[PDB]
Amino acid sequence: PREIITLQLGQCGNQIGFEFWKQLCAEHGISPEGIVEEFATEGTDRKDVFFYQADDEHYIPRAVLLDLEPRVIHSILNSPYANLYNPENIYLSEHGGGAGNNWASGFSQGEKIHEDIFDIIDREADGSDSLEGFVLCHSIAGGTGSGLGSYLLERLNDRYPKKLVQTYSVFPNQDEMSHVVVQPYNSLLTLKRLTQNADCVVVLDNTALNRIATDRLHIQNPSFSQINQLVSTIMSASTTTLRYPGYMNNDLIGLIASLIPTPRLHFLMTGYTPLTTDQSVASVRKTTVLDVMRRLLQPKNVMVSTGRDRQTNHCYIAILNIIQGEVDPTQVHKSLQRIRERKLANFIPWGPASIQVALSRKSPYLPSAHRVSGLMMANHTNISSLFERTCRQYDKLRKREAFLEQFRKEDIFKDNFDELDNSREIVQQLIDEYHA
Amino acid sequence: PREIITLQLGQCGNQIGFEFWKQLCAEHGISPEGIVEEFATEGTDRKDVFFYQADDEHYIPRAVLLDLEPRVIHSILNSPYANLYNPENIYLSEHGGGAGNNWASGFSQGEKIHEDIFDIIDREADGSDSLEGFVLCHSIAGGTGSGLGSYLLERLNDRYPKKLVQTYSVFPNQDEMSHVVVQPYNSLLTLKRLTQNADCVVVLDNTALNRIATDRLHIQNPSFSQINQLVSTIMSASTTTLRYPGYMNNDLIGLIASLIPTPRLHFLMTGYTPLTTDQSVASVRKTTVLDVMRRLLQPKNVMVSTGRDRQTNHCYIAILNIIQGEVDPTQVHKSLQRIRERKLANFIPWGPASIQVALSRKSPYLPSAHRVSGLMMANHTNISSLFERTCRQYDKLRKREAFLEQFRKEDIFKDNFDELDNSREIVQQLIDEYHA
Amino acid sequence: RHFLLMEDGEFAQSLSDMLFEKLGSGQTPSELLNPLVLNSILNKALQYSLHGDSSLASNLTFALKYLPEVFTPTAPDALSCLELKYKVDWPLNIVITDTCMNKYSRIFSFLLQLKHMVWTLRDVWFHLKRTALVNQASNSVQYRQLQLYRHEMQHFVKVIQGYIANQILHVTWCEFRNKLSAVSNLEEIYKTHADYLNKALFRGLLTEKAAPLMNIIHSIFSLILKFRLQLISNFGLMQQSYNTFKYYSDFLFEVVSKLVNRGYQPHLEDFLLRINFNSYY
Amino acid sequence: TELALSGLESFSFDYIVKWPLSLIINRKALTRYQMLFRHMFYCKHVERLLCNVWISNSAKWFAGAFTLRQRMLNFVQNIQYYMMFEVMEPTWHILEKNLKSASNIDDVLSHHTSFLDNCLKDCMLTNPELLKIFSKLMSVCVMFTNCLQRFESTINNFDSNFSAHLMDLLDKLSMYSTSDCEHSMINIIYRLDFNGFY
Repeated sequence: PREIITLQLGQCGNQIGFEFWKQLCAEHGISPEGIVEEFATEGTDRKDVFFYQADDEHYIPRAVLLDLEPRVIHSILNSPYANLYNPENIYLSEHGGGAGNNWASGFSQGEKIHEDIFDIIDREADGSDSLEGFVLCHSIAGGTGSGLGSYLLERLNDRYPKKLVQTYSVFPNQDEMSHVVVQPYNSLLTLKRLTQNADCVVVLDNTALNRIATDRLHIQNPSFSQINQLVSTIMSASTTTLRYPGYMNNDLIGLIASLIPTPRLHFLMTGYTPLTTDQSVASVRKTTVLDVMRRLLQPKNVMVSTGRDRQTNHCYIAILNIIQGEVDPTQVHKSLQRIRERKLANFIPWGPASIQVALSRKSPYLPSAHRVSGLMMANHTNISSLFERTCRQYDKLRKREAFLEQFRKEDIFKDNFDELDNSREIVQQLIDEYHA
Repeated sequence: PREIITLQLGQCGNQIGFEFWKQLCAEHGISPEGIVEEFATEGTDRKDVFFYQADDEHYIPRAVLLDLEPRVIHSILNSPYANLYNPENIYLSEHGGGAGNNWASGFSQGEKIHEDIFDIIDREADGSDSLEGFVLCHSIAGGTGSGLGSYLLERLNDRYPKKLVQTYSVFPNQDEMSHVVVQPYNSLLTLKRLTQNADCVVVLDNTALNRIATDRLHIQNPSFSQINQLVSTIMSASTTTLRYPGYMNNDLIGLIASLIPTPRLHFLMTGYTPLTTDQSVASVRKTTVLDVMRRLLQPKNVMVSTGRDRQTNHCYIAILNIIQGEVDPTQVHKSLQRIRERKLANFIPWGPASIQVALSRKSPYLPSAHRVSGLMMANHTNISSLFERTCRQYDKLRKREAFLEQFRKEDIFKDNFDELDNSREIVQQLIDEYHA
Repeated sequence: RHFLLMEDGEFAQSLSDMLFEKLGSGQTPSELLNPLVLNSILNKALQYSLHGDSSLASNLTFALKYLPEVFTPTAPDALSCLELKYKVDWPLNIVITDTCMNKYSRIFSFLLQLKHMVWTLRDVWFHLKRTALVNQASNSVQYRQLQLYRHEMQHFVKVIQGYIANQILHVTWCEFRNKLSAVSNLEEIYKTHADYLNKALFRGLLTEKAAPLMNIIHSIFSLILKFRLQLISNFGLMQQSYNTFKYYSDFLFEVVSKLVNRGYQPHLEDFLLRINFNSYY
Repeated sequence: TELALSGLESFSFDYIVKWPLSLIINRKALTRYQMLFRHMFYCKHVERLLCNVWISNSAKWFAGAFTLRQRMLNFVQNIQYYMMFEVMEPTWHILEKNLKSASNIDDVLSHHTSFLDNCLKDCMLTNPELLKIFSKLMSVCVMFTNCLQRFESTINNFDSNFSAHLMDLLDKLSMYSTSDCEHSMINIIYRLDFNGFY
């Protein structure tokens, strides 16, 4: 009874979760309409947390896929994952709604589809014996995932008050603003809701995805459909200490609690090294334990856009370093001995810090039971560089006199412009103030 | 923890390091990305020190290659060593700027590529344990390699005031003036940086290269195009106390420290004996080590233009005799016993001089692991004969009229020509003053 | 051969970095926790140059001795008070005796002090890196005759050790392995290995543990502290420091001449090279 | 040995075994093994109860509460989780090689109980004074877990019990350093000290 309903919502957010669900069948090694293997209980030692708790003798996904675009739910059946999803909770065969592109359009459409959105996730969290929480797999990009998603962070936060809240935030591309210009308004609107009706975030910059897609994959030009590959991997990578053995704080409310020093200091930088084609053929011949988990303490894999002078003028407070598959686990403390001799990572000395290392035995699948994958879940205090990026683009646009009565056409009829500047400046001083 | 960044710069400077890296794979007898012999770990007991160890099945040079003509580094692309170098980490594949041939082009191009030029040698070090220094593998020939490389002789000894500077300067052919006609200018400007913005130097004369190529390697056709073949051999010879262990002077700053009496004297004459071909028809019966140091205390290998009555009107002050590999190491001290009886050694006519012998192993590689090898890294006071050659070809150019205005087309627009002349006669004279 | 004679000189190189955490003593922590955190980083110092892994570097262990180097307050050192201790264990101790361990601590300790001279002389070479932490290349405010007396210093040390390195390595490695092995019948090795060890220290320097050659290496150390402390930071005090060095070398010359007998220790032959140097000017 | 003792928590099992596996694993050996269970049974209840006070929670008491729970959970996690994690994975490995190797059923029992007294000593030194320091660490999360279910001056009672166990681990640090200086358990508890260092 550690059941999570993931709320894949938004146009880009459904796609990062689509290929997330196609990965879990591949590592439990089952045909997606049954358990057809015995590796289902021996290899993966959990049978529920992203599955419905049995009463039929089957394991159905605990998934909701809500969008206002039917293009995402019609792309279910262009693949054989339309006999894994069932049409009454996980989708609704044809569902319309607004274009919508404006945040304040979808935010009031949350308030009249209030009956179905709070009775669609409770007609599937009515087999659970105590809910772990809701992970809002929703995009910050577009006005569909962002409009409805800033609403649900308020209402699952007043009827489920001890529930774990956690988002997979994915931003809109910031280096194209020749096709969009509403981009600093709709982004910062969600971020205000993230620093007081939410507890944890995961911040994923899109230009810092595409940094890696040209530095590890080597495509001619990154575009939506080549961006679902880096995001979907880090999702199935975060539940490799919740589905596979650990021992202590291997529940989801153990790891995620220890990466939050305090509300408004929870912005987690993510790194994921294995996408390259000549580092994928170095694990067949085994690479050393003394270099595959010190490379998760080397900053060159970050999915947050920052400077390289702020990774040395700022220090880690909570860092998680997940090695997968091969590990050789009797030199994992030898690897931890050597952090002090190279000094690649710097650590707080004003107060306690934690370098959490974990290893887990995964189920059979050649990309992960023979291949070393390293997932980083940092908490580094140069996240204020993103908050400068969104405030410096917000104030520049309101002086060109745009979105001051052209964003107020739906549900906004009050002043709230300096309310968004002041809360961002609160966050940027209270992080920096928490560590000397 | 003695990681050195080679800064290969210029038209020739890229070629002498192109054949330096190529010399290491062939002397360790392995693939430049594989292992196909066990001599790699057994011969070389510190496989990474100018490389880094495998994690992708490929060797990683610690090299940068910038120049003002993009042609020389595309002549590194053409050659099949693109699985020993990286054309996005180890070189900028097409880097332009000047025509060029002016010294003043590249000296002003390091100061508008000032931000990028120290984030490519300090991004080239990023897993390093600790830095030894920098070797500026740059060219004096042309104004391109000389132009930007002379700016880095200053900024690397005060942004890193505790790291090593030492240059492989290679002059353009002094039997031409039709290759580069700005040659007396670009030489002397760098020679001002060689006496007070340096530490130790290696000056290599080009006409003494072709003196040896037809007398020890006996090719009929003396040309300017044997410039890189004799140089790449002495480059790989100089660092057999860092890529294979030493005992005393077990660092490179060990050898180089004891060959510097005062600033302005540290210009080391390099000699390397194994070029003889009549020592190789007598390698079955093992050639002797008793007459191979009568080539380091008598001319037979100088790549420095020096006179024949300047090996007696000047003496050795410091002389280092590096024996390498198989050598029969139990009679090399017997060989140094019979030097004093003949008097082949030359000592200053006042106080201490010192004939240092040291030894070091090497990997399987028959011309210096089956034959006696003699490297001289001398320090002779006879180095003013060249400084008179460069001064006498410099003032000769001013009675021809050239580069009193054709040098001031970019950057230089103030007079400082008799300022480079005055400091040079101060150099040539204090050396003669320093001895009786 | 690799960890006492330092033919894996990468270890003695890593020692130079540990010795860059010293610069004399005391000023370093004193705890019973001081060997506990220091025996680890020395075993790791072979990996610190990125060579091998611990399983041939667990034959070597270190026992840190405590001695007063504040000269009544205890503060321990890694010059002559850091000692390699070779293991006694069931596979090799046919060669291992407790007498032969006494001389393993002596060779490892004899190398380490002369190496701290050589290292700290190169701390001076980083000081004077030019543009412009050098200040001055000659007179006035002196560098000309300063550096003249500096270079005849680094002559003498680099060429003394050079002669000492060649009697240390060559005959000992031919004497040992080949002979012992070839003579086959192997029994009671520790009476032969100790005779080997007794010839090996004869080759080192020996000095009969009493003789003024031992007084000149003590005394030239006492000026070497004055050389690093003045150059790190007085010009009359510079030139006095090497006038005492010139006293100590001219004292050495008269000692070589009363050691000259007809053949008497392999250092003697190599010393008469330098004697004939002295004759040449 | 006295650490692990009957309180409100004294949880074990009694493993059902029969001949000829009953002399592979002595019940007297199971009493020797269930106290090493018990040492890890307390520190996961410590560690889980600092999660359960974190999820049950600016204003006056609220802002101070995030700093005492953040500092208290890293105290529990750097001594307990890390020392156990460098324990459990090598101990599985040194037991599979004593498992296979045995020509008798009293050989694998002797090779298990000469394993078992090493595991007690390096994880817990014999003296009642490590008890005293575990409970004070535990009493500050005990003042916490009721105060998140009760609804200032509550913080300074928490801070006085925070300073009580801080003085005592420093006294515990001196008890680490007056041990053998020869046996690898001092090398184990040093690595405890470096985890609390960063």
